[PDB]
Amino acid sequence: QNPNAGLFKQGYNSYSNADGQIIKSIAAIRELHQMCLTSMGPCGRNKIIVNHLGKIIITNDAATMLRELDIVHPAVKVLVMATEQQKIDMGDGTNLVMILAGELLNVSEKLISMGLSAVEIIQGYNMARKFTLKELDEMVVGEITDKNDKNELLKMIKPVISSKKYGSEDILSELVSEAVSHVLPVAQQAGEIPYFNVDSIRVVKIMGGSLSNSTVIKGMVFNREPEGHVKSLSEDKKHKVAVFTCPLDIANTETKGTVLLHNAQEMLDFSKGEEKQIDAMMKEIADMGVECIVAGAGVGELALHYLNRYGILVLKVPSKFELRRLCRVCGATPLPRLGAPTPEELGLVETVKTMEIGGDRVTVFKQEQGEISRTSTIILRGATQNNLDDIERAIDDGVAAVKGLMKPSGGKLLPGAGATEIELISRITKYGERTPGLLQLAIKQFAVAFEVVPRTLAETAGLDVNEVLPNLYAAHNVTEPGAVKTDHLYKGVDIDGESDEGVKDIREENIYDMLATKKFAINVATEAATTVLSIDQIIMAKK
Amino acid sequence: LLNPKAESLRRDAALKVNVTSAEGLQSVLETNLGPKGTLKMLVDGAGNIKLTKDGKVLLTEMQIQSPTAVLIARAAAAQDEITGDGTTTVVCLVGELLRQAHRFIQEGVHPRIITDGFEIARKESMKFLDEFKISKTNLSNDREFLLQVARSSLLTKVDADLTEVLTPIVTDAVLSVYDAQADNLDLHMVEIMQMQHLSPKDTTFIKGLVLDHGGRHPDMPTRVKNAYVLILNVSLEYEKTEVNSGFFYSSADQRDKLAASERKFVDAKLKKIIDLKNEVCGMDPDKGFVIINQKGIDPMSLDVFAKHNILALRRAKRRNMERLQLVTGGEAQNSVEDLSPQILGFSGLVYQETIGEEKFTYVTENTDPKSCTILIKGSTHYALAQTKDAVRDGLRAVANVLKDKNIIPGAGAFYIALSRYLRSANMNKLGAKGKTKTGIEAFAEALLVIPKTLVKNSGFDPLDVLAMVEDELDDAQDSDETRYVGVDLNIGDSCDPTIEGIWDSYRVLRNAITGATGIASNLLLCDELLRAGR
Amino acid sequence: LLNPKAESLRRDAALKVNVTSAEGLQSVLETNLGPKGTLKMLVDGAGNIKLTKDGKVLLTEMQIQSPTAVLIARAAAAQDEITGDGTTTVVCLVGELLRQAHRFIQEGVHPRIITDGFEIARKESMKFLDEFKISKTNLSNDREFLLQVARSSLLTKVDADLTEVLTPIVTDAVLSVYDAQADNLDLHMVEIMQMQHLSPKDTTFIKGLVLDHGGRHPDMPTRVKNAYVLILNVSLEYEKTEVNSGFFYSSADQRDKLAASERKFVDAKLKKIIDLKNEVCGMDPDKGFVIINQKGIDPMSLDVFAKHNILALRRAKRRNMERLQLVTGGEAQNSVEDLSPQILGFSGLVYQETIGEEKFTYVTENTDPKSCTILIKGSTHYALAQTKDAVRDGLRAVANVLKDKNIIPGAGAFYIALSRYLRSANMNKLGAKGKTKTGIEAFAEALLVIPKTLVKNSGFDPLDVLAMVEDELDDAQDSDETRYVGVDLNIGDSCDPTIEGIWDSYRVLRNAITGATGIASNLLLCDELLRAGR
Repeated sequence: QNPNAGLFKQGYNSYSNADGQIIKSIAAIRELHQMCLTSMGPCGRNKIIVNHLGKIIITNDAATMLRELDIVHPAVKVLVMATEQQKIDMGDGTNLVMILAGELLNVSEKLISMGLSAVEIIQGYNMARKFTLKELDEMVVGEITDKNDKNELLKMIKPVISSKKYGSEDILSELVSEAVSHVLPVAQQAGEIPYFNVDSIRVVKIMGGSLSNSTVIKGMVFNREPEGHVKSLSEDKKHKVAVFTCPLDIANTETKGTVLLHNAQEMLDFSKGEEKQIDAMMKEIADMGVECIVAGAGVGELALHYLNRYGILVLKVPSKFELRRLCRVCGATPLPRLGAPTPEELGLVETVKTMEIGGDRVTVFKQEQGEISRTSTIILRGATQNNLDDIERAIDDGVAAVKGLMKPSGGKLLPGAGATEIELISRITKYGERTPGLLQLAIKQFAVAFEVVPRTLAETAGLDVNEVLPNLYAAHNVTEPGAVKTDHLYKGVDIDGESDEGVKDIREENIYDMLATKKFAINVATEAATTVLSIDQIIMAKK
Repeated sequence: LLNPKAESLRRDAALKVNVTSAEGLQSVLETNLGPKGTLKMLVDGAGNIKLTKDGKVLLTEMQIQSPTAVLIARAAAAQDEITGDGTTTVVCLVGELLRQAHRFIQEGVHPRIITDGFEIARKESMKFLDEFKISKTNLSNDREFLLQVARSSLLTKVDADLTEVLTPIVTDAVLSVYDAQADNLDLHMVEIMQMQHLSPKDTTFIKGLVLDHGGRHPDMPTRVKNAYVLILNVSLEYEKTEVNSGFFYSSADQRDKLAASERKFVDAKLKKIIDLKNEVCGMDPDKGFVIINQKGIDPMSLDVFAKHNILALRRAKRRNMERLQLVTGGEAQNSVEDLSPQILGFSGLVYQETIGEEKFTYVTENTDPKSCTILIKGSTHYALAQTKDAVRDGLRAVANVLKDKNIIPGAGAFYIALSRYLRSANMNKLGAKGKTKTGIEAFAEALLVIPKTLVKNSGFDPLDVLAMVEDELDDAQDSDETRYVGVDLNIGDSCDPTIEGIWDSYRVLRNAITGATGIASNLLLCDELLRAGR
Repeated sequence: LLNPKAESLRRDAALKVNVTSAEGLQSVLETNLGPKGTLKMLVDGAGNIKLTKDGKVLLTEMQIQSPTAVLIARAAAAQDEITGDGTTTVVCLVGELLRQAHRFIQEGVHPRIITDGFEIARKESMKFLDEFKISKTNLSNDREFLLQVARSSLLTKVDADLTEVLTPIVTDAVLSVYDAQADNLDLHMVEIMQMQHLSPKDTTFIKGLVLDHGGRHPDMPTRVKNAYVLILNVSLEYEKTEVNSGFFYSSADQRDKLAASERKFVDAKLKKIIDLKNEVCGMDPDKGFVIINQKGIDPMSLDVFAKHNILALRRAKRRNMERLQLVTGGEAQNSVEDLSPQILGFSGLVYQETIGEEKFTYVTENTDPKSCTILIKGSTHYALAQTKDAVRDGLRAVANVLKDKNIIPGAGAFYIALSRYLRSANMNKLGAKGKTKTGIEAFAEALLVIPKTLVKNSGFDPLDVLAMVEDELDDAQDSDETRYVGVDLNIGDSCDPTIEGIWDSYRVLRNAITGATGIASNLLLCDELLRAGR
């Protein structure tokens, strides 16, 4: 009997501002904000997601979870796209943008509760965003000069590797710095030409051992074995390397090339002809000076015997991506045909050999003095697959973060451990107090939204926020005998677990954040919050 | 008195249903009116989400169940094909007119009387529109007015931050295509392109055309200054023997020799191309050479071109070649043997842009391209769609303003002034009869919906703003002076639209008023609802 | 925010409930306004059918469930002790004003501003009423104006046919009961009688009093002229002890001896009574003699009086005795021992009325009765009740008009003129506030409910007759002469109330407006409903 009314478009799940849609969307986003809050910080806790393939994946990266989490509410997709943008443009801050957007939308609930309209809230958020972005430029303490030195690189490497397998930085930072130094070319008095390339660094893992057994190899390491009599090249420099696409077998002909067997003598002659053709093809390859052969397809037993007879090393690379990487390392070009390895298409690799790591043989194409390649590989070892995956993700993130040290103020360093957050909170509060009109409340709530970072750092470490946060605020909220603030203004959230109580200056650990990363994260989080708040009606359908 | 498989509305049920549907549609489109309005979120169910504010797009994409709402949306959609804007205004006017008509009908007023009153008020509003408009000058230095119009159009669709970027872009794009002459205006001369993995604020204006395909050789110059544009329809890919042949061999060396011998056909054409390049400004300073080469190019030919400091493209769309024929002035050469300098065009800086997923080429800075390109840049699909919609709306608004010099100040001044003029003149004249006063008052009150909705969206109280506007208008009338009084959605008090820079199109308002009156008359005259065909 | 096991209403629920109750009561009482209104049947569980049109009877004798409606009905009925009429007017005004206030609130107008506007409009309406009233002449010979007032007050309660009989009776009674002196008017001297024998059209005016208790004798006088009135307080009938007792005899001598004790006092009193009758009017021609004898009378003394041509009454009411003393001038004799001719009064025609179920005695035609009596006749309880209510309403209305010389022309002129004056004055002065104009317009529109309801009850369309009246009002205001314009509920066209003879009481209208404004202000200020006490 009870009729339905209020919907004139169609039969669907309708959300309207009259029914509190602005708060329903906020709660829907909170559904994942709660998950993302416990992920940020050095003491972040792991999450497990089961893939459709039956593989159990454990990680602390918010972006990885979002890519796998089943998200159907259209409002959350705004923050998902924000995280995707953070991952694409910046090398870090995937959790930061999510946390900031969630906190902004949460404080928007308080703003609405006071009777403020969404439009004025958005205007105040935009003004506070502009003020915060302008102020961020003044939060720089040090600057990376991009000298490619390991010690200088460690400054940025250490903070990035943190929050993933915390406590293992002593080895991960060294590995990342060594790889970056190996791949980084030598240059000076120029900032227009890019130098770092993330694609030039590859990460591999071998089961067994521990992280202490990891090492870095200058060059590209492959898990494929030669599967031939010759296991490595000689000590001569600049061995000619040939890449083939057609399988190493009897050479064919573009026109005709069809052979039919009917008689037994014909079959015997055909077998002898196949043997002779393989021998002749290998002889022709040798005559061109080819000393190493890369086969993207299968290789016959006769082909192996003949190529080993001429002292030519054969390495199988069936993976197209591995073939591309090898071609980039040595500069060789794949040959679609057999028997025509033109010198112009041949690469140069000084040393090619097979190495045993934990019982698994791997082949590395590397060099020392001549034809230096800017590619490096990081070898990880560990008895636990979950630890190996976590360390691989941490290394990947650390290597990627190096791309942010380029010309556009990439070396700027800001205080970490939330000290920058406290300073920005104070500045935004002052600006809101100065700002007239109702926008002051929006500015104050925007400032409050930045209190999450110390909150998350304290909570993830098992510390009570009610005792950590006020102490940090009191330490930052001090008056100096002068018009300019000075002294220890870099105090942040401590890892705790020792000492007695309170906060410490970050200079002991040298933890700093990137200006570009923080600015981009703030901008994207504010844009996502504005987009979410700008919607007062959502149309959803059964899925 | 009914038939199976059918349902009908009797007595005033049809009127009540139509009024309820109109009110529902108005409330759906009430919140998105004005720069202070909100955005609607649409989900198609396939994973694509659209965040749109334009009324036409919202009505077209959204599914409507109420037949009366469907009719209202379809009728209002005509604004897009006539003026390009005002759909939300039409919907709001229809909704308020139907509200007032239903209120009067509850008092016993026949619908036909209301329809006649609406027609009389429509005639009076047309007279007021004619008397109230402002004539725009034909000066070529009106760029400031065009900027104001573009800002007014954009502020309704953007977040007030991209306005600074889009206003100059739209103004320049519209002005370049339509010179300070009679001639004619065609928005097809302005190309719209979208790029991903870029910031929303990166949107810029390109004087000429942008080519999708880029170079495929590291040695080609990144930038070419004062380049001669060559368009070639002859393929430069590897060619085989003109007569029947093949590759029958025992070793690949014979095949390589045969391929080298056959390459002479392409080599001959490359020689002619290089000769043309050398003859025409081969070594002249501040000169370059660029070849389009619609057809494909063999890598060896690409290397040959690169070694001669020639920037050559390949595999370009025929539409791009046709556009280049005008943008650069060069001609497409069907046969290399007849190649001559007259085919070569001329263009300014030629720049190649490298993107992670693609590579673009710029052929802008032309003497008289008779066209321009706007590059919409964004990182998300919804952002790109919003930017494209805003750019198109601004282009259409500026084109309407240029073609039609009649301009009317906005900011709600027109609606309030029209309402006051009707309330005065119709009541003082009473040209049809007293019984039409109900419809006259209904129309006059309904015409005030737009300013009230704008004030409600801005967050201010409509009562106080309307009272202040009325007080200012009364003071102006008592002073015996001509003054335009509008609504300031940022301060909340009254303001002069002619000074702040808020303007509305004459055609938009005319068509919106006519459509709203027609829809209201058609719906109010519905006596009953009939169902058939089941 | 609620305690466990508690009931309360928040948000706009209180407004919805109040508006619904007010509209329901307004619709219930709408059809009872004007002479063309309808009649309602009431049954208070006893199964008796009662028909009436008086607002007080409808509100008080009908059960109301909604608490807001109960308060509205009580407030409207409270006016009966102040003016005696206007209950339906108060209810209709409250309902329409609340409807308009809710309509404005739906636009965002706060209730307090509406209340302030109502107060301002109330002050303006009081000023308009002061400037609009007409001073009635105090000449006692203005029987025409009194008849017009009585007809106007009566037509609302009767079927428009009994008016020709009842109006003159009520008018004459009210005119006569007022002495030819300043003094004051007192309707307590006007008695109303009900008889179930004849039809309502047979009602007549009685100049004096009517006595219900009388003697019985076949020779009792039927008509007596120029009769002297003697009031006696001593019993003239045989009396027995409190305990049952009697006289028993076995012979004629014992019978006579025992009956002597009973008849001694009766004979002693009769001796002096007959002596007095012989002394005065014993032989005088064209004279009569009537004796009241408040106490009882035995049949022997009744026969004795009859044989002497004396009209003897018995067991008269004390109130009737006092009214006779004030009317006939005769004094009450405590005991016949001091009987004297000075006790005798004087009266005109004295006659008895014989009915199937009872008998009555008339003592009318007195020199200066200083009192009046109205006899109501009918065949059914509901008809008698309706006639009594109409007679009382007419008496009160005429008495109020005589007391207060201020008279307001009716026919709907007052309300239309008040609304027009309010609108014009508030649009010109602009002295209250811009936003208060909302409440001012609400009050102005609400004050037009009464004429609209009157037109609707008559079957005519308000939209036409009210428009014609507005046009006539505009014409009269443009002219330099003073003219009153109203609505003719019988013809449907406009008419002048001062010429046709339709008038409204000044006090009734003033108090109705005040009460309606107060009730509306009180109700519109209710935000939440809280239940407590159990």
